[PDB]
Amino acid sequence: GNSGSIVQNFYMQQYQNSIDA
Amino acid sequence: GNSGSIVQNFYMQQYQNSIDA
Amino acid sequence: GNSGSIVQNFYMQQYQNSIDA
Amino acid sequence: VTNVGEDGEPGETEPRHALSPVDMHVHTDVSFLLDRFFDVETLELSNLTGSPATHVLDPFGSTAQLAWARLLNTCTYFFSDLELSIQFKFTTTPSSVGE
Amino acid sequence: TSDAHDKGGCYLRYRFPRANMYCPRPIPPAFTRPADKTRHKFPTNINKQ
Amino acid sequence: VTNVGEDGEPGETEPRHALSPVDMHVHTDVSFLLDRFFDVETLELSNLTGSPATHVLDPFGSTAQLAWARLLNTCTYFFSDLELSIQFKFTTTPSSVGEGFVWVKWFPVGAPTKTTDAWQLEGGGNSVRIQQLAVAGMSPTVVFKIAGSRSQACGFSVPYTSMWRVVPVFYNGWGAPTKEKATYNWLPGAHFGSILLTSDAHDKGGCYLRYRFPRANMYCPRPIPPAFTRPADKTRHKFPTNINKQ
Amino acid sequence: GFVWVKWFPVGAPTKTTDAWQLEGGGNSVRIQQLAVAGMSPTVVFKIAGSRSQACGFSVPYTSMWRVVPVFYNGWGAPTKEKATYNWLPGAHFGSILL
Amino acid sequence: GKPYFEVTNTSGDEPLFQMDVSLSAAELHGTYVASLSSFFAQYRGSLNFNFIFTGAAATKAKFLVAFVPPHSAAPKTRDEAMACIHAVWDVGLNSAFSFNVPYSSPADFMAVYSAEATVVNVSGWLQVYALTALTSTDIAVNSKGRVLVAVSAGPDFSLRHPVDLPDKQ
Amino acid sequence: APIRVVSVPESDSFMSSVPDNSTPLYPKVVVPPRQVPGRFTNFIDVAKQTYSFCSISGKPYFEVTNTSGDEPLFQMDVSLSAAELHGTYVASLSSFFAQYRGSLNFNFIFTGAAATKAKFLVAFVPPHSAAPKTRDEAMACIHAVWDVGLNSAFSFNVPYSSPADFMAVYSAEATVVNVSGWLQVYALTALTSTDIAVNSKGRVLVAVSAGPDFSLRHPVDLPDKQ
Amino acid sequence: DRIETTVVGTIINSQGSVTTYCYSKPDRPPSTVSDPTRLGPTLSRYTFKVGEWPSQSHGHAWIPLPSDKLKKGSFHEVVKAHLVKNGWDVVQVNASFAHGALCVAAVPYEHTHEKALWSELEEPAYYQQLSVFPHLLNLRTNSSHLVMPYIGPPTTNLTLHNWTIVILILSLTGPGQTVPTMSVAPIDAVNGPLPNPE
Amino acid sequence: DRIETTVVGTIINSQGSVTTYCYSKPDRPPSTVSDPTRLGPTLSRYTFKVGEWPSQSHGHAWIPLPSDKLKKGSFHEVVKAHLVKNGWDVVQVNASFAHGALCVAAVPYEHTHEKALWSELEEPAYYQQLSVFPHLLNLRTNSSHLVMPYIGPPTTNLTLHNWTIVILILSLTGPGQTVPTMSVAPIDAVNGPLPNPE
Repeated sequence: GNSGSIVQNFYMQQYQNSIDA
Repeated sequence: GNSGSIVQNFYMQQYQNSIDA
Repeated sequence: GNSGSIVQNFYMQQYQNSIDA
Repeated sequence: VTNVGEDGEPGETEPRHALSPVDMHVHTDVSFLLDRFFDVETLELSNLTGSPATHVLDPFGSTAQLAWARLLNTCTYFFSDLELSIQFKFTTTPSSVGE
Repeated sequence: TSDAHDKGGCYLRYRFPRANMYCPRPIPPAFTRPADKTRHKFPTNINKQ
Repeated sequence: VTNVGEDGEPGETEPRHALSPVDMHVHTDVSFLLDRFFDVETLELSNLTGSPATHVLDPFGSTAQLAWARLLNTCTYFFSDLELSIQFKFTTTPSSVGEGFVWVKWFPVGAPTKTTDAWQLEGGGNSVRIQQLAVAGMSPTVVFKIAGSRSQACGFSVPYTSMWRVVPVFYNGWGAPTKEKATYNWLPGAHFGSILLTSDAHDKGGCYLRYRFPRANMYCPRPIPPAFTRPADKTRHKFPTNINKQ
Repeated sequence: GFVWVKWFPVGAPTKTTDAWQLEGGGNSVRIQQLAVAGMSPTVVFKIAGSRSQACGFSVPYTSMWRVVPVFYNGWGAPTKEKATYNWLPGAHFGSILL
Repeated sequence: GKPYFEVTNTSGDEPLFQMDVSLSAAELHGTYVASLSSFFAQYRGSLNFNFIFTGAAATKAKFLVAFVPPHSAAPKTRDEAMACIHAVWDVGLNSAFSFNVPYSSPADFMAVYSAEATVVNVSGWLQVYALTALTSTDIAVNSKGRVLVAVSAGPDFSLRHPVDLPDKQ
Repeated sequence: APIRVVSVPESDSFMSSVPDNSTPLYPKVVVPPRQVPGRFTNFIDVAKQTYSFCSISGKPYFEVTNTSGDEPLFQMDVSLSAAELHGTYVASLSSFFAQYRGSLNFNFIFTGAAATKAKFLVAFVPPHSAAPKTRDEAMACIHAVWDVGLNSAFSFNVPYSSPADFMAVYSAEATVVNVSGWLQVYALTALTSTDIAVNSKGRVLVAVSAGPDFSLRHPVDLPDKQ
Repeated sequence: DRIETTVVGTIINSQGSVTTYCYSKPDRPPSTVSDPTRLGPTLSRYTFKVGEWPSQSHGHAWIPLPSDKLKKGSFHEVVKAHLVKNGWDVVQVNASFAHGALCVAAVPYEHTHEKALWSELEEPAYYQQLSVFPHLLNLRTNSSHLVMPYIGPPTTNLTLHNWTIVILILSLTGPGQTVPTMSVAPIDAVNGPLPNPE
Repeated sequence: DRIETTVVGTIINSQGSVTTYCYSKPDRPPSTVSDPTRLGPTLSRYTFKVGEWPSQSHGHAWIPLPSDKLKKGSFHEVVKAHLVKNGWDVVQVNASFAHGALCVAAVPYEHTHEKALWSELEEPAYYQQLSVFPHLLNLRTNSSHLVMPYIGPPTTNLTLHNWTIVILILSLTGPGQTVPTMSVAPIDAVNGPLPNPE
């Protein structure tokens, strides 16, 4: 979704968002 | 065209511009 | 000449400067 | 050279020591010459209240020949994206809007 | 819309990236005609003095 | 060594324990010494209204010997790009321009001129005009405010405009078929361009132009102008330095 | 408040009277001759609203000496004078004109 | 005010067409090639012109063109002009002609804007002459012949440097 | 998402020697070739491969009469702002800087009648005494003797000898680093001519070539004009 | 032996010479002239007595190759009728035993008070540096050879843009007679013709 | 098609031409000149309106290439300052449908009453034989190409010894208008220079 910049993962996806299982 | 900086693709070309086919 | 920083080529040399032949 | 004109198509002559290129035409490149923020139009903002006059970005009108106007009307059809940059020249004492 | 509206204007601007043009057309003179046989003289960078 | 002089070409002697180099000459390198924003010139901006005096970036004049002047006139022909940095020293009470937009517009060798009004910003009444050729377009404009701006300055690149394969400093001949007193050392556009400064200011401040001459190439040496009177014979000239005595 | 911090390397001349002047509507404010920009690195920073009325930069070792002697036992000039004892011509890093 | 000159059987000496070869000289005012130019500041090209003779099919005119590099003050007779670079052409079976006004000057680019006499403004003149006064089946039916002056951009021609438009003058 | 940064206090300041350019507002400007010969990259270069007349008295040369002998002929305090070395290329170049580290060379172009001979002596006096004033005093130092007649000029290399790796391109009150000494030339044999009548004096040009180990370091703005 | 015979076109023999090429060797038609004559060996072959050296305080020189002195006879006629790409080849002086030196140099030249293009103007003394522009004559060793290549900001109108030679008196003394020369000459010589002068 | 474009130096296109080499092809420096210029392509590139053809009884011709008409502008200037080895290349006439023929010939030429070297002298009728000297123009077929080689008793002073072209009216009739030409030009062009004219 609307996040097409190569800086979005400055904060790795754990801190960024959530996680399912 | 007048965009010769290596930061232009911070936003990948989908968000940047359009697309044809 | 006095440009010893590794950011000088943010603008590629076409936009930066001129060109000879 | 003997030209059998009338059928459209131009006609050249080519001298001796023809001249070498340089510049490469480049500065005449359509997409290139048009990829630069021009100062076109200029309006008046809205008060938050009441009903607005929805402004429309139609830059295919020309008239004041600021070399961007003619250039757009050198072609028939045009397809390009857009990018804008509103600025806002204060009209009175630039210290009357604290926000 | 802004609490302003007065006390200022704007200066819109356009950056036309990916400009594709089709079907040429004639290019409009933009300058009157001069006096026959001669040059038109606009004060330039160059010029004389 | 016995010198058979007169035929130009110098003549050396070479002692014993010749001395090792260090520094590598380097600090005398033409392109290098000239790649730094100098403070050259200084002007007065334009009111948005009326007709302008198109300023021209011709840094081949010299006179006030600020070691950049002499250096440019050490060569015959010069070819380099340019880069500028306008600043703007307020001249009175630095709180009288609550905005000051400044339409620094650069022009390339040959660009037309005649700039009367044609723009106008409409808003609630009043409406403030902008110079016709000042607006944005073909030749790079920069809009910077003169209020709260922690550096009322700008700055950019300006690749070599002029038609000449190289820029001749001192010309011996003339510039136009009108062998006139003026066109002697003139030559049509031995320069880098122009600049038009317009802002609601014009007064209450100046500027300090600047030049960064990257890719400076120099040709045909010339003699280097003394810059200091002659002293009293036999002796030294004494300028108060870092060193000195006390 | 523009401040013309100009650094100078060991040996640079001095004598700085007026020579610059910024013309604008009247008044015109002078700048120090050697103060302007050029050879030896100038820095122009404002003293208003500046959330740190400060600057800062590099200054590689100027002085002629292979190394800087702190305490010198001898003298600095052939004028064996009370002063030039622990002086030695330019045992330093340069100057600055503000 | 028209795109063509005439050819009568009473000409001879006089010049037929003349103009100061610079992209804002009268004739080259309305042309595509010249009107394009003004978005810029510089050109480096030799131009071509094509002479489309339109007189009766019972008319012959024969003729002469000439390029006068900058120096004198406009030669005013072929006898003066023929001593320069010129071409002669005979309508009758051709049905038009082409002449390439080259590029010769010390500067690598010239001015797309004309101004007071400079070494870089003016590239010279372009001239055409009556090397043989026109002829017709009857001087009665066919008075004059005409000729179109079309301007094709040369093969080495290019514009460099975009520039905003000044005032309208 | 958004990167985290911190401005240095300095930040929005000038910097008249920032190793890095500015924003390229005009681009793609291809530039035409240059065919001019006699081009240069380095300034030392030109002063090494080129002499320049030192200004003695107001002229670039001293005399030689058949009434000299003892007296000094030419003298000057070897420092790049000493009188003679004032008008020279090599010395005038210098003032864009602050330091030099080189031994210099001088060439003595004798211009007297072709029926004239002068024979002669040069001498370098390192700093110490207060200017020897007779060759008998000066010859006890480093010197060279030369006989015009068939030579048609001469060359002497005033070396570099001092405890400091670089000296001052600017002269000032006596320092261990200003003065490198004197340069002296003497009448080791008073001039001679076919007739004292026709040929009175002989002359000699004093040309200054940058030495082979000489270099200028440190650019510096120009002070006041004095 | 100091045999200095130099030929172009006019065989200048002259002992006196002791062959200085200024900057480079002369060269290939203009880069910027899509325009069609390699002047021949005759024509591009002259010799002007310069002046008569005399109490002339170091600084005096004999000033612009070659206008004003161009009007003097076969090459001249040609450059009359646009532009010319040509270097030069060129000094001689008549003296003796009891005699002044000259720094004769080829300048690439400011000055000539808008009365530019041959005469007797002085120079501002600092001769101290005229030895930097490729170039002496010494009466105690000889009597003469500056050979230069083409220069200008790729070709040019020689009726408006001049290689200009000078001759400064570094140090004259001896017998009371005069001490009177220079053999100028184009090399590798012009684009498109011009209207008859009628 | 009758495309007749002829170039030397000046591109003469002219339909009208129907390429007569007179005697031979032009040639190798003089046999008798142990003397040192091959005039260039510019210079040796002219076009003189000859006269205006009018009741002109067969016999009238337009007389000597090229003196008197030499003074007309770059080549001219050169032959001024001894001898020249050069052939020529050269006629055109403006007519219609309702119109006289000319025997235009290159003569190797007596006559020109010691007022020799361009004008309107008649000839003695017996045009019956002028067709023997390499050479017509016929208004019922065209409007123009005599190309000749060098001749003289091995080279010569072109200010004293002239290839001289003529144009005789074998048979004019039609509409009352005039009927006005010729594009002259040296080829393979001169020995040693001469004193300045001062």
